[PDB]
Amino acid sequence: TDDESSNKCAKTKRRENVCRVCGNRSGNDEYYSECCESDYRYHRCLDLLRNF
Repeated sequence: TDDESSNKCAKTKRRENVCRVCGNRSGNDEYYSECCESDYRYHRCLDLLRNF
């Protein structure tokens, strides 16, 4: 059993998808890692995925 201390993207599938989709939507391979960052960014990425 792992914790968020490892990777929030591994704590849930949606989290991993939000990061992958975020990079594609914005068109930046870097954005992918952004979502994996503190929730501060994770929530910011969801804004774009709002129109999923």
